[PDB]
Amino acid sequence: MTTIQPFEPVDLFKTNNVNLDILTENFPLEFYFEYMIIWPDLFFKSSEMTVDPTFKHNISGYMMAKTE
Amino acid sequence: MTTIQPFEPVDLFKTNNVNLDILTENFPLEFYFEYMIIWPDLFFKSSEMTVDPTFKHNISGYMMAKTEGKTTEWHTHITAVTVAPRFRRISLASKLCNTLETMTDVMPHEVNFIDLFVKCNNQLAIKLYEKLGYSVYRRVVGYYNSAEDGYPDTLKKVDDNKDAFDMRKAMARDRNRSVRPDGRSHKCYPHDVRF
Amino acid sequence: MSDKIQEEILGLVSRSNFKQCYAKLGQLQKQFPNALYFKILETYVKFKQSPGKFDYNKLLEEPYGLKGTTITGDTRSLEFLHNFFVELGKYDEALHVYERGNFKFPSYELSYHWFMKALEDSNYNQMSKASLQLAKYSDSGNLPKRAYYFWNAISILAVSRFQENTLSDPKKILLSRLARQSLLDLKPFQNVQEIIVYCLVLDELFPQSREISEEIVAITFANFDTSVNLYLKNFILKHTKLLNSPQKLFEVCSKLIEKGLDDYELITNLIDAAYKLSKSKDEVKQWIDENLGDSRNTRLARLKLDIMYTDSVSESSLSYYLSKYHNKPCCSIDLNHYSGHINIDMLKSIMSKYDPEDKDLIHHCNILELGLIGSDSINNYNKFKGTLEKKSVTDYSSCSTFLLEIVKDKCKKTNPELKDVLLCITILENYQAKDPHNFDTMCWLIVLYMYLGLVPDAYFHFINLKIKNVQTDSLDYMIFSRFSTLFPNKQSDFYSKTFHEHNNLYDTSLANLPRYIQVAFERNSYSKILGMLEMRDKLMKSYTRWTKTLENLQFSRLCNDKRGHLLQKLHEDWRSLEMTQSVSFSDNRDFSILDENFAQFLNRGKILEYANLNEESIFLTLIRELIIEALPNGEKTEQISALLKKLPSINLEELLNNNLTEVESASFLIFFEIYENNGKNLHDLISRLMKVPINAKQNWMVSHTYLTKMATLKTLDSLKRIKDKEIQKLIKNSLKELRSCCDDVFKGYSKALVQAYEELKKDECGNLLKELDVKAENVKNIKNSLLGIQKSVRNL
Amino acid sequence: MSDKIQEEILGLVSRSNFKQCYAKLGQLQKQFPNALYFKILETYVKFKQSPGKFDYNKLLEEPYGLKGTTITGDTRSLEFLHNFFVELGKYDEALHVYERGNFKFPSYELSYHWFMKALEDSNYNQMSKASLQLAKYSDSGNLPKRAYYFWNAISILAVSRFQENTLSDPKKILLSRLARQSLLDLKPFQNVQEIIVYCLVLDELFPQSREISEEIVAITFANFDTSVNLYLKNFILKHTKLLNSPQKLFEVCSKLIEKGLDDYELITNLIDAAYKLSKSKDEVKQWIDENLGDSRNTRLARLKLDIMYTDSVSESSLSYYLSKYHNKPCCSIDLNHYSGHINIDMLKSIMSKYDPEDKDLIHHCNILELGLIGSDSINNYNKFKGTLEKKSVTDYSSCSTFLLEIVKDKCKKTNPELKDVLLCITILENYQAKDPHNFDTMCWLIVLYMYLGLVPDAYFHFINLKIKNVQTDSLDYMIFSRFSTLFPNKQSDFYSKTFHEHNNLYDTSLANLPRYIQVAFERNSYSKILGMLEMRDKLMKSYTRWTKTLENLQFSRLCNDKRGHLLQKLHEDWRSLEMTQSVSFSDNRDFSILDENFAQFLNRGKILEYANLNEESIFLTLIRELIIEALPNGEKTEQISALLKKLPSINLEELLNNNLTEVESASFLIFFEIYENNGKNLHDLISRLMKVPINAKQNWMVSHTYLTKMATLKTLDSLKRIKDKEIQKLIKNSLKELRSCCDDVFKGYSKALVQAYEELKKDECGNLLKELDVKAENVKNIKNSLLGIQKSVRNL
Repeated sequence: MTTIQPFEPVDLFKTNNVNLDILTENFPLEFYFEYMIIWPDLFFKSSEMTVDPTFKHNISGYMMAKTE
Repeated sequence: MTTIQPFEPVDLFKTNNVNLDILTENFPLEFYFEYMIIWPDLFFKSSEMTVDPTFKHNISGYMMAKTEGKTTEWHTHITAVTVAPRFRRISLASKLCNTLETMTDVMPHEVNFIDLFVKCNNQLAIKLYEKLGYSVYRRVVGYYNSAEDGYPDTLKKVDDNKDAFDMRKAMARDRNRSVRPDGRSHKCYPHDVRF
Repeated sequence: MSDKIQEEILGLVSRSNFKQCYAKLGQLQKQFPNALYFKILETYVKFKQSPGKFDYNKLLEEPYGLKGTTITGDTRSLEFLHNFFVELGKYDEALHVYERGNFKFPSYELSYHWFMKALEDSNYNQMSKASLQLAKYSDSGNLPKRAYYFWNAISILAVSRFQENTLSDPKKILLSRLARQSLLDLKPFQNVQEIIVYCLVLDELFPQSREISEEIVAITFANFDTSVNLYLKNFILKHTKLLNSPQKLFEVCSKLIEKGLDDYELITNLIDAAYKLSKSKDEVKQWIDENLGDSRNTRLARLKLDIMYTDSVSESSLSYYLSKYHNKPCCSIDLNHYSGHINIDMLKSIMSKYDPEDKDLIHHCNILELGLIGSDSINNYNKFKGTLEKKSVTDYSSCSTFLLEIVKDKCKKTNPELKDVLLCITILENYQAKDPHNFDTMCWLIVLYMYLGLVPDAYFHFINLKIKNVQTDSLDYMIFSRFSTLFPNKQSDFYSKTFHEHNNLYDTSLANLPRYIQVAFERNSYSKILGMLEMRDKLMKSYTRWTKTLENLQFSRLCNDKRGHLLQKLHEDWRSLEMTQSVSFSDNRDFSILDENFAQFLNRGKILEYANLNEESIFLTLIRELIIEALPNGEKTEQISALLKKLPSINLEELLNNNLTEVESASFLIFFEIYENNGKNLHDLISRLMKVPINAKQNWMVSHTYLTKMATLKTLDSLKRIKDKEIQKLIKNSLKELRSCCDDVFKGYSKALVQAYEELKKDECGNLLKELDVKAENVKNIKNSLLGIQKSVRNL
Repeated sequence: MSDKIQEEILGLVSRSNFKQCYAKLGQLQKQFPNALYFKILETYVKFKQSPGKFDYNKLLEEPYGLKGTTITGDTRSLEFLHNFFVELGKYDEALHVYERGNFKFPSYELSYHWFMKALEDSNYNQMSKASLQLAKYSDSGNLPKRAYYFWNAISILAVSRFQENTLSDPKKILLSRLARQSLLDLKPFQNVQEIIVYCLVLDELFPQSREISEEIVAITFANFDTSVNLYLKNFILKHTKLLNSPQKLFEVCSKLIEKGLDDYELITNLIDAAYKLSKSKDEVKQWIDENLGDSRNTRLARLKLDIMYTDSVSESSLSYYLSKYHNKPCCSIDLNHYSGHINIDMLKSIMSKYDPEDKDLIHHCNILELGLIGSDSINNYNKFKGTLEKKSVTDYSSCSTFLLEIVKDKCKKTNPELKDVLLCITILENYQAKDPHNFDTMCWLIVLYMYLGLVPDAYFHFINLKIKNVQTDSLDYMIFSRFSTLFPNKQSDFYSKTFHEHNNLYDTSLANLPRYIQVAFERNSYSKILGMLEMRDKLMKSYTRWTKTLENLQFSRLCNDKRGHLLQKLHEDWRSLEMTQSVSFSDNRDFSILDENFAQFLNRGKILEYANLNEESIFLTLIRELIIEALPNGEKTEQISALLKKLPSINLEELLNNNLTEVESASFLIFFEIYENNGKNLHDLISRLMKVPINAKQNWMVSHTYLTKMATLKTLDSLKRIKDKEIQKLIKNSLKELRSCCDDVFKGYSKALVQAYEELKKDECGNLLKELDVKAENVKNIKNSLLGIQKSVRNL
């Protein structure tokens, strides 16, 4: 059951089930913060309402985009 | 006489007597740092107290490993083994491998087995690894393929110059669950080695 | 958005299109009146336009200096001020702004940014203050407060090892007390990494304290109940010896030995302990054998026992060791350590009792290296050369031991004859042709060619060594020393591919270290950090790192290549060294790869004069390079003025001849005379440079003197400040002969080798060559490489 | 220069300085006779001196209002006229001066200042006009002319989304056509942001057109050759469905999945398209498995395939999903969505077939949340409580759901007994000690302590949630609802640190939003602008913002603090709300954090009665604050008369009793009677306020009823217009009576809490605590918290 939510800085602790993927890049903290500062609305996550947040990480994916 | 010492980051300046060997890989500077950072305690060097460090590097070799997997597949992986030319054929290479066994069979690691990948053509390493009680678990087809070789498309064509042996020693805790006598017949793709 | 402007303003500054910049910043300043960041930007644009017109004090010191009252919490404003102050060499002000920024606007982020910035700057003091600020505001951080106290201790640890000169005697005790107490308050320790740092704090900051050694032994011994750690092994052994407790030393070694740790350091300290415990020799010997069995150490343990218990090695312990090791390559090393206690005739008798079938190649090598029989390397090689065809292609032949013995003996001569240098080369090449992976003979072939200046064939050899990564720091000196005057070929793979690739260590890996350094602190890998701290300091100061850059500046000068970019890195590299607050160079060159006494060899063996480089020679070359940049402006710089006062307070001319070649010294003196004296004495100085003889007997000096002459005169001819006619008459006239001679020298050099070949064929050289069962190689191939080298010279 | 002059006049103007103001303005008008600015400043000084003496029509409306003939292009005169008209509530006149200024003195600068002012005032109609003038004078601008037509289109979209009530139907059609035509003339589009704005104009302003849907599908489909954009994904999926073209929907979903987008919305629309194209179930399944592999979404795609092709989920698809997800938290959420198509006995059969070792804590939580077995939460908690000791400290505990089922069941009762609430607290405190970061149990603890009026114990948990920034708008209702009457302690960190820091969102970040929206326009970040406008509107209208402001005014009366700045801010915030042309409040509170069916829980659960605030309750509280401010002058204000006319047309006492507590309603009627009727019935209303019962069974209402009476009576005792000596004696006697009963009220409540405790150790409560292995803590903590509240209340 997927809802689309803003990506918050503290969600970087909750992305290991996405980011342990061999093709997914784990950027420096500074690079995630740059996207959050410049394009706060174009950094968002898919969250699964089927997964209790307390029990495990409910982030199923994310988008990082910019306007230029 | 060989004493076993922690490998210090600066020892990479003192490993030329080890690393000019045509078969020993000088990994990127990034790569050496990774192993110490995540798994500092298993990254150690063999030192000769007989060799004066003021005049010559006393490092006779060093061991690079990682621990991986979960539950039944929790194991230590032997990534690289080298011994300075002056100290070969005197069973130092066995000692480092045995030194892992004492170090990984106990807390905090308590690994179920130790594995390593060796080229199928490396009869010298193969006989060495067999002799300490490691057994071949499977043959990894195309493990060492270059970008030009591409991904192996079929398990039927095998090349002892290009395939690697998945070589395993089961710990007593594993009850030989992770080893098999017939593993030389079992073939897999490089992507099927996952932990 | 902050970033997007910064490149654009700097990119307009870098093109000197200043005029629009103030409009754009003014447009930003109307939009953002409160952003200090843009006010700092205004100063930075200001300074770049006319440094001597903008008052550094009025615009920077009062707002931002060591007493600056204008404090901002904007990380971007602080970062830009820092980089500006560093660019001015105001390294104390550069990090002072962060301390004041963090003092006025304390936050986890700002405390973290300050720690990271101080980390880049090698300011080991500033981490210790920065680390403490994180601990207070760790509640918003991602690591437990406990980590930051260890970070402070490691920062305190870092200062004491590398920056002790920065600490007053009262401060050291205070930091020593602070480090220990902050770690005490975190007990019990959670992991082995924490225990090591506490042990590290105690051992180095409280040396020789009886209580400290007792505490470390107690905590370390208790950890060995469950786990095995080699750092705790090292800590416990040191302090238990300091405790002079034979009982505890035996207990410690026994407990560690029973765990399966075959260690000679454990065995010796076990052996040392038992004697003081009056344990019988046989009791210790059996106990070691029972727990460790037959190993290299345990057989040698019998020898150590014999010396410790009877002051002589007994025949029984030696023979038992020798029974398995007499024909192992480690044998000579093991026994030479005990040479002082071993009767040579007793050893000689045993080595002669072995069967002729067991007296293999390695057995004879041990005989040779032990000095038990006179040198018979010629006959031994001929006896054992037949092993070369049966050994693995990847296996190293011990036959090199015999051939290198010949090679060293000829090379120990203070002044090797041209025939003598070729004689070694001829011997080694046919062996390398049979032993292509033997680096021992290969390096000498490498070394011998460079002395003759025949770089291309040695480079043919270097590529097979597959030198990469850290080996470039320790091994490149054989071929990248003075490259600008040995082989100035920009199109050769030697420079374009090999030299370029070897620089990646210094240009990319060195830059990358802080990000790796950061993670280790966050990953609590503290035990490696202090060794990890060491690498960078050596790497900036690395003899190879500095030499290659300075030689490349001369090479880029000789080739008339653009040097504006090259100097900027040099100034950045110089600034990076200065911020460390300890200006020195680090000799990382591995001379031990060639010979065991090579430290003795360097000062006496002309074979390595081409590689003879010291700190003084490195420092002198830098000053020459820094001068060259100032020459077009013709002003004396405080930077040069400060450095020249750091040179030894002697008359200049002796210092040069002691660290530089005669031609380099004569060139060096010339550059000062325009800089210091506006060039009054160039007429005599140029004449002296020209008089320096270029003779066919100087080997590598043939190329070196020619190209040093070429590089100097071209630089002067390019120097638009020289207006005096008659000096200009000589400069262009001097160049004119230099181009003319370019071929006269090379033929004489080309002529000289051929007679040496004829010398080699005859007399002592040829008769050994018949004895060697090796036949002299073909002169023309050597001639072509020289005539290739000669071809390169004309095209210059 | 101007701003210092304004500050000195206005600086004087805060005091007013009428004589010195006129002397200074008279000098400035002599120096600058043509500067309209100093004449406008003189009119403002006049109005501030004696509002009712200056003819608004003659001095402002006739020269500068909607029919004004006095037009200026001076930006300072326009900004000061705007701010003056806003202060007068003349919002149409405020931006009209810029429109007239720009008509007479057209410039890029004046059009840009007008656009920026219209953005600050939320006047999207005037932003649309200003953007067309920017396009007309763009040759002196920093952006290409095309940008200002996108700014016009976004302004028209903002009017249509947020201010549709301001548009007549013919004007709506005209603006829609103008927006579409102006963007059509700019093809080809230069970037994806321009395509997004064009698609937004088409989708929102031209609903239900087939031609529009064909145009949006054509432009979006071509962009997917080169890029992947999530806005274009949403447009193409929406409009391909509206076109009812299964073929085109299949092509779109396939192309995006082949680009590597695992998206369940793509997969579901692909399945729906494939079914309509008569593709076989196995073809669609195989194509999904080949292009996306094994994911949560592809396993759930098999359930969607079973539903679309067979109306029921098969055992094979369900067993395949459950094989990886039966012990994943999301499992119950995933299957509950399909509950109408899953056979429950089949699901129970599959869930029971797993090995006892694979039936982990999660698996048992999923069984409970799926309703497959009766509630066995006590035995399930006892089976898995040993996992609390093994988890990472930072991981949240699995067993909490079992305890939250028990707490939710007890709290669903329409009137939970004091023992049932203390039982829930005792269970949750003992659990929170073992799972310290579990925010679900921490949120329930905060709400249960707040229901008891134990604000210090609620605050102890609330600080551990680390609520900051935007979360303060959605979560602060849990502890700051009615704070002026629950815990009036100004010296506590609750108010001095937490409440003050939490206001920075409204005082700093909200005030900065117009700037960030301007930079979004300038950077062409067009896709976010309408959402940034909505975010600003929601924060301006926030229930939490307005409630905190009104409660702080009441708290400042209760503490005898200065209120002039808070009242000034209330009037500025109210004018800012009136400028939106849609005076309403926005409920941004996240109630879903406590339960999913929370909306049903608010209507039934007395547990959140303290936080039960609606738009009418905020509006009535605002009217009460404005009444209290007007009381000292004794004049009826047009503002209060306009606000009272916006209330529902019911009896005022019925309206109050439906939206406020009985004591809040009685307090309102008291202030309203003084305002409307000069206090004729004030004796009976004060007597009614005193009759509102303060009983020990009322929980949070004990402090609330006491402090609302105290705040009312203290406000009356300060009111100089109450001249009747009998009424003044009544107020003082009621204050004395209320202070005298404080200790007996809080001692009565303390005795009730103690008794309810002792009941926890007995019967059903004692058995449940024993079954859970939960110790009833010491009542001492409760008693101390209530005594701290009692001391704070008694000191007023």
